[PDB]
Amino acid sequence: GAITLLTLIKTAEHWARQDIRTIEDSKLRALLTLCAVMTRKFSKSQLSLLCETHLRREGLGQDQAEPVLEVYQRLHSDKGGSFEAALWQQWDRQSLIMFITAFLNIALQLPCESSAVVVSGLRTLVPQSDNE
Amino acid sequence: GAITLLTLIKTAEHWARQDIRTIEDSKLRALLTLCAVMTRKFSKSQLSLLCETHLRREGLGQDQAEPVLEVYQRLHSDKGGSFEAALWQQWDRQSLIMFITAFLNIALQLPCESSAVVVSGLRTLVPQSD
Repeated sequence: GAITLLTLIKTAEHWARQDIRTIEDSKLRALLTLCAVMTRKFSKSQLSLLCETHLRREGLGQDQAEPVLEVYQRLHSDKGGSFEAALWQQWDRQSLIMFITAFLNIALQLPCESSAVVVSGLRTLVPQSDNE
Repeated sequence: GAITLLTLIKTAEHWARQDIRTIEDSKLRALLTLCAVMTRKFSKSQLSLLCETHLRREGLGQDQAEPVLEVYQRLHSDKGGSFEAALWQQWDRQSLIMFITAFLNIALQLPCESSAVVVSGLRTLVPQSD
């Protein structure tokens, strides 16, 4: 079946709940692609909030702000898989695993568009949910 | 609360099924924003397929390929709402309504990424469905 937007979301939600510490290299490489693709489903103006949420979840200090943010920025602007393939080659397994698990567990809760889009009418379109 | 990726999907799915022909201007303007935002959830390499699927659903001939593709390309590359606002100003209500309804009814069925991503391992991650 087609890899639709919804299929991506369902894939991210499944893997956010897995312990991927010993997953085979082929699957970990594919999860890096999933994180790259999903980062590009955020508008560029949300990347700073992605980074700050990532830092807070992982208990990182402001020391790690610039590095984490550059990773999200360079995934967002990547072309031809260039930066993605460099991260695979240049990061150790543990860092990649921790970054992937953090991202997948925050990516589905954070707003994916910024305020200029959200506050100018789009919220009047959002349909009713449970409980609610 | 947050306008997450899933919330965007649920909003598109809801409005794809509505008859929007007499919706108030404020909602039609917001649906145009939704279409622009959602176009940017496709990779640039999928825009040609979005255009061709649009043409087939609407019964348009190959004449309208270039204009439909330019619309998708210029929404995809838009900054600061510039092209989006020009579409609102320069298109008649009927054309906008038809384009919005066509897009929302094809966007949730088409692949959002191209082959270089899909065929090199991502498919092995997709979880089981009903």
